[PDB]
Amino acid sequence: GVEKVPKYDIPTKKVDYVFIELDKMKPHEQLVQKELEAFIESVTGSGIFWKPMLLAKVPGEDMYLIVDGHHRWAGLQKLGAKRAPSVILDYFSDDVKVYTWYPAFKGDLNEVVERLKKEGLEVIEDPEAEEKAERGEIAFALVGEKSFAIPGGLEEQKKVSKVLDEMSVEGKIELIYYGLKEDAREDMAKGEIDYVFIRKAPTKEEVMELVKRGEVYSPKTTRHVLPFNPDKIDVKLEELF
Ligand SMILES: Nc1ncnc2c1ncn2[C@@H]1O[C@H](COP(=O)(O)O)[C@@H](O)[C@H]1O
Repeated sequence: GVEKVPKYDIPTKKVDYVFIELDKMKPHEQLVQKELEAFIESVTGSGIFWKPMLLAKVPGEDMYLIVDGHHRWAGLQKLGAKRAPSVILDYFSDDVKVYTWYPAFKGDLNEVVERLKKEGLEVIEDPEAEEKAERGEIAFALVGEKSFAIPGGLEEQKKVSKVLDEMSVEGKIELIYYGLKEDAREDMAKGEIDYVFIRKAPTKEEVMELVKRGEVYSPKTTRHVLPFNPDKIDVKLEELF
């Protein structure tokens, strides 16, 4: 899937990194196999690791939440590496926000209404669907020409994501992940998109809770807006083993 986000000015800041052991880092999303493979291919190609992990200390545990860096972490593990350069964030600062992504596609709601129904889901026509989704009462609202409620919670969200990640890689839909619901609705009006999937965004406390339960969200659940991007770093891959 293709990210499609606004032009946020987020400043680069020169924040030093520290090496943290990979087995002390906890993911909060399922991995995308394509992203993992691409990182492995890139890092082995140059032998430079230039983009630190962004981490948050798990309260009460000798562990860190991966805020940004799931595929770097997993890819380094698969290569046999032991650590990664990391920037530790003040995650519960008001300066850090968490939003979600809005999976939107161009296509027909037929190979998708039925192919979600094959994974085991319901799709009830409901004018209040988006309203219910945003209060966190259903798994997804599905909005385009009509409005549909997809009942459930996390297990159901993972099924909706699953279908789409497969069909994207398969190439029967064009899957864009919108940073903003309203941008999807613009591109929808223009005809470039047909439907959008709307769930309530997780809170920071929920992300931390999920991690402490040893659980993960589906891909593209969190969209963290951070007060800075760390400047690039000069770490050799050989330093990570
Ligand atoms: N040589 C490299 N060192 C560090 N990060 C990289 C390298 N090549 C690609 N990346 C990043 O690896 C990330 C893999 O996804 P994630 O770790 O989930 O953000 C992407 O954000 C890429 O920008």
